[PDB]
Amino acid sequence: AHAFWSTQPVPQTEDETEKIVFAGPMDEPKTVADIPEEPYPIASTFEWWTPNMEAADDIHAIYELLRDNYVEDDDSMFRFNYSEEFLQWALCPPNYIPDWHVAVRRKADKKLLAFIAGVPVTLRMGTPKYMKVKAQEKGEGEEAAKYDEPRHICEINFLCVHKQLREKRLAPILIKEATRRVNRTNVWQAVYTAGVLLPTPYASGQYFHRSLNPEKLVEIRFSGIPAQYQKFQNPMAMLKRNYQLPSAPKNSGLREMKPSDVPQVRRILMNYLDSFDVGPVFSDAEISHYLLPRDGVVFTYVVENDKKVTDFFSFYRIPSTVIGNSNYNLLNAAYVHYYAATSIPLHQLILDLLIVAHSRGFDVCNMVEILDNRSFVEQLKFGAGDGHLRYYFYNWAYPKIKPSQVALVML
Ligand SMILES: CCCCCCCCCCCCCC(=O)SCCNC(=O)CCNC(=O)[C@H](O)C(C)(C)COP(=O)(O)OP(=O)(O)OC[C@H]1O[C@@H](n2cnc3c(N)ncnc32)[C@H](O)[C@@H]1OP(=O)(O)O
Ligand SMILES: Cc1nn(C)c(C)c1NS(=O)(=O)c1c(Cl)cc(-c2ccc(N3CCNCC3)nc2)cc1Cl
Repeated sequence: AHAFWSTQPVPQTEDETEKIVFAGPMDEPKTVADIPEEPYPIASTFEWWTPNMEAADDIHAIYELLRDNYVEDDDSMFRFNYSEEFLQWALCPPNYIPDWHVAVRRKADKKLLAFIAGVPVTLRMGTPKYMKVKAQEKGEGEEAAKYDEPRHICEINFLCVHKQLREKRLAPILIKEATRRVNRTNVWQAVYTAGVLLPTPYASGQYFHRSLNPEKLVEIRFSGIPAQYQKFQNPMAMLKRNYQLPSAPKNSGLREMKPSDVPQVRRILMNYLDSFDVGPVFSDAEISHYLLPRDGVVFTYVVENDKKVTDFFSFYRIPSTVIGNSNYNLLNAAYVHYYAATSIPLHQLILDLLIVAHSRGFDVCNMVEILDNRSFVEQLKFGAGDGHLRYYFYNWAYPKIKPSQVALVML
């Protein structure tokens, strides 16, 4: 039994989810007028805070909370170390609602103890294609197509309770209050990902890794030398040789994205994403924001030939604190962001991703098996990890789909 999630407009079981045929809301339809205007009650030693995201010092406080209390691997070897410039980038996209950033502070000292954030996103989340088929088959098309239009919803992320406050039922309260602030602005759906199993995922994809610096990865125990490498004189030599990469990209035509590129990238990106059942729709401003290069944060390259952007790829940076080594403070990880290829094979576009990432000193390239990410796994030498990233909707009945039907990257 889930004493909190049992009370919420989400499907409660797998056998419920594997049964839903059409997209649509779970809940009673409500109105902003229905929604309490007062923040949810919390204990008197605490207060609600709305951090200002254009203030270095609020940003810093959130940074400090996540640096010390955000996601850890299960072995307590690594913890995410999202930088401050990263957090402002992710929390302040175009038309962000400050009010959707929810913080709990100790009244006395104003020590930050909990956080959750929401950001707007325009998401295509109607009935998946295979299920539109079975609908036509059955004369049920109009019902299946009812919620096809892109919805302006909320993207939830960065939920985090201080280590000292764990298992005190605080996280439900943060979620109820975030829900409140979002329902207040006439939004009734949310989307979120988590490494854990909650009721109830609509897709689930394995994690994948590609060693850029195998010596460090073994030293910090991110990676092991596989038994098959012992049959060699010099295990680390063979490993290193095995993952080596060219020093410069292979595609002539390749450079960083510039502002003048935005409409072409938007265009090639949307054509690509539109073939997925679940995926975002981006304005010019959203493409500028989520893809223009920003130092230490997001790195984006286009293939231009004949003054035409035929292809682009993007990645972003999240260091993890190495918790249990002493020699290395940090794992320097590149995450495959969005991309599109029209003129060249995808494995060929992404090789140049590895090449750049490695040349800029990243230790590893990470990804989930969404988009067409599966298409380059073997030839670029990615390995599956032990994670599962799960994708969820709040207040939205949706069929179980394959992770390769998802085109939403969550930071
Ligand atoms: C319309 C808009 C709607 C807006 C809202 C949309 C929904 C958003 C939903 C959230 C999307 C966030 C996506 C991300 O950011 S995922 C990243 C999550 N963050 C971390 O893992 C950081 C390290 N961990 C922690 O800070 C805490 O352990 C957290 C905060 C995760 C739980 O704190 P704590 O350990 O002190 O526990 P509790 O006693 O306070 O609370 C216990 C209840 O919490 C349920 N629980 C445990 N983990 C998660 C989890 N990751 N998502 C949702 N629920 C979770 C759990 O099943 C139990 O419920 P029930 O089993 O009793 O029913
Ligand atoms: C190096 C390292 N550092 N950390 C902190 C870990 C867990 C690893 N090892 S890992 O590489 O193998 C790995 C990686 Cl990168 C990531 C995730 C993961 C979990 C949750 C999540 N959501 C993303 C959206 N917001 C909510 C959280 N995304 C990703 C799990 C694994 Cl297990």
